[PDB]
Amino acid sequence: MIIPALNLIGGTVVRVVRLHQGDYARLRDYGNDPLPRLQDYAAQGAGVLHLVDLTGAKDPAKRQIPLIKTLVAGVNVPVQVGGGVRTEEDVAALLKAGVARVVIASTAVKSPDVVKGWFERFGAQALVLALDVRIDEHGTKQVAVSGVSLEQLVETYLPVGLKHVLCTDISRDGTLAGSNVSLYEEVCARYPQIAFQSSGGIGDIDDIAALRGTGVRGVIVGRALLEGKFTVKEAIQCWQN
Ligand SMILES: NC(=O)c1ncn([C@@H]2O[C@H](COP(=O)(O)O)[C@@H](O)[C@H]2O)c1N/C=N\CC(=O)[C@H](O)[C@H](O)COP(=O)(O)O
Ligand code: NA
Repeated sequence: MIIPALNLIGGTVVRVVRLHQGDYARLRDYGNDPLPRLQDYAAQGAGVLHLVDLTGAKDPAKRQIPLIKTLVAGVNVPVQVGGGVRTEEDVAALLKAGVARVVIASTAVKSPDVVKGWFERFGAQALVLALDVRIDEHGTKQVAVSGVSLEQLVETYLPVGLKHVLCTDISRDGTLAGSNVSLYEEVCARYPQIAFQSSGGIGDIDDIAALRGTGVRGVIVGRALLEGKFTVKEAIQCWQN
């Protein structure tokens, strides 16, 4: 499936650029209109929607639960949400607000003992392991936010039933240069029991086509949709052919 993505800061749909320390900088504001954007995405056939709560990421005390509740209610397609999910209570709050899947990167690589417990409480279908991948000079898929590889972390969670992984090539985020096809070809084949979502870099319709047959189950598209490189409708018809 095609998975359209929005970044949210205090109710605003934003463009950000990832910085060194896991930090980032706000580039563009697209508007204060997340719900109509999501409804248009759904109307065009998007089967899943992706939201990153950057406000909650900075400060979990400020998680945008009331907004998320409204956004989930206002469409009839499942929404997955990430952003500074740190505790079992955070996961529960998001599911209670009507989120279909909770997306977790930082806490999952930092505190595997804790997050394993979440798998056992909520079940594997409720949780998406998000991997912020940096390929180093040696070819290692680094995912720390000492080092941790993609493979090491996937293996960490397979025993508690890991099924969904969002694999972001963070150097590709917002570049419009294409997603990392070879990376997805490799990891999808290595873990055929896992449903990988690709993320970062989609630039034009050819880039969607290029991920067909890689094994990727979901293609996250952010910037290209926001800046009208193509519509959700045509992304879907490319992806489904
Ligand atoms: N500074 C950041 O931007 C950022 N930091 C963490 N995440 C993710 O937040 C989640 C939870 O992280 P954590 O549990 O808080 O550590 C993890 O997945 C982290 O990887 C980010 N992603 C934000 N938007 C991503 C987005 O809108 C589309 O994916 C992107 O525009 C698609 O690429 P494209 O435009 O099409 O090139
Ligand atoms: Na689709």
